[PDB]
Amino acid sequence: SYVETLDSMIELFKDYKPGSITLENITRLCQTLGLESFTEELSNELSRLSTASKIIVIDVDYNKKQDRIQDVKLVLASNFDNFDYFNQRDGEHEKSNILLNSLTKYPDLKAFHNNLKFLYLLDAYSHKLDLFKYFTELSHYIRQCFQDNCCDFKVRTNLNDKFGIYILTQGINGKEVPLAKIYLEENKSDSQYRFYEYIYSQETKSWINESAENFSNGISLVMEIVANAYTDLIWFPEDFISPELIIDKVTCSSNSSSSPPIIDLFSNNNYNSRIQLMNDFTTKLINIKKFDISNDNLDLISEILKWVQWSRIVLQNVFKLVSTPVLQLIVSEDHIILDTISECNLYDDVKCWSKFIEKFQDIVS
Amino acid sequence: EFIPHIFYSLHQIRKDPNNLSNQLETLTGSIRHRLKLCKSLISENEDTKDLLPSEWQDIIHQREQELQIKRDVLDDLYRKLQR
Amino acid sequence: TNSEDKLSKVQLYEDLCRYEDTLSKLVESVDRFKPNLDIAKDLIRTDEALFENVKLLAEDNIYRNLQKIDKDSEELDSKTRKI
Repeated sequence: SYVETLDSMIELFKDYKPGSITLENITRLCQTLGLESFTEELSNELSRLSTASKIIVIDVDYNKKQDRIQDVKLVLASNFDNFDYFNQRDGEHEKSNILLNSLTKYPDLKAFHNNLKFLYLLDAYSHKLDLFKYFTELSHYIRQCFQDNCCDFKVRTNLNDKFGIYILTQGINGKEVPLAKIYLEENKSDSQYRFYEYIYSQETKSWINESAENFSNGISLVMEIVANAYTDLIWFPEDFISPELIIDKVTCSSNSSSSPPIIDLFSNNNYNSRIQLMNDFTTKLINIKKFDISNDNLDLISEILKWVQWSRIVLQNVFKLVSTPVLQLIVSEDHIILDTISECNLYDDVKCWSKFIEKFQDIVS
Repeated sequence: EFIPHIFYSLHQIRKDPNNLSNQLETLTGSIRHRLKLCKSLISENEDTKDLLPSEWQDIIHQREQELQIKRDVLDDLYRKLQR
Repeated sequence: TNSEDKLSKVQLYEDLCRYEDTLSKLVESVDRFKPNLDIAKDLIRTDEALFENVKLLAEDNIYRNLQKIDKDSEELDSKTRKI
């Protein structure tokens, strides 16, 4: 418990004071991650800091006259050279480099440290599973899985100068809104946890493990829900997903009485006087931020995202409209019924959900 | 100068706690040295400690009122003496 | 005697005071080889407050300009006095 507490304190200090962007602080940060580092003088005006590990080599070009980083290059020693370290922006011909941006657009090393920790994770845990190859290809397999399953989700890599596979929905204004981020994290619970390569087969329309011999140990594929943030939190039925797949449960620590705002809305008589609210939930609502979607759990991505989208479009809007100061409104886990007037369920199309909310708003206004 | 040195020593504390106790003790002694000289330098100079908010506005008001009364009396003198 | 009272009136004096107190707590913690996070975070936020007050002191020059215009005031008064 001393080592775990010390590591937690070290993580807290690293996050609380990331340091200023200087060549010395970048070198110290790389050395703190166990990266080999050397400095070369390319010219009287230019110095390169080169940092290396098992697979990754990072060259950082520093302009001595301007006191500024000029360029950053990632090179892999893998047979896979096609690792995307650029931001995916639609319509810019200049692929903006994530590592360079993390050192030029931010006031501190926090953005660079997080991106370097991610590259170091892939480096440490890549062998015959190549995680640089697999993580690149996974973004294509997820995009295909959504096309085959008729899911209206867009897949982008590398959003806002951060490594990750981002899942976007169309918002009310046609603006793309991130729903979730998929990335690899170290499995703190089980160092013997086998992480396999799963490919989405176009032929079977399923995830398949082609090579059960290709695994890495002590890594998990994590799906993080991107909250736009208590009303913007996503709540799940306690039995919606197996508790073994829940990495981060937001425990409302026992000294602030924040029920789900949903459950406080079954307890507090401050309703729209036109609606009698009926709760038909059989399970408790829990706030989940992170899911383990490793191995056979890749099928759950579409189910989790449909719930997140339904919860945002239907549940959160119903709650907002009921909470603003007699028809019966029945709210259950997968269906909502407004007397004999309108209903919608979790398995209906987004167009049915929008029509339900429009009709509900017209009645409640 | 003690400010940048305090910053830097602070950062190699927060970056490398895994250094042996010798480095931690020596570096903490160095920070104690820098803040000791800090408090001394604060101590000998009264002006900095004074530096270390409506009074300025009051001084500005008194300056402008004395300026305008001087202008008025000088205008009166100019008007009277021209005869 | 009123000098120290004036010095204690300005916030940055209290700022250096509790910054010293926070480092005292930190050094006591490292002496017990039991580094407490709250002390370090208090130290860093107090240092930040010090540094913002360091900027806030700089925009000093207004008092100096008031001082020169005050000298102008009394020299004009002395000139008109001998007149």
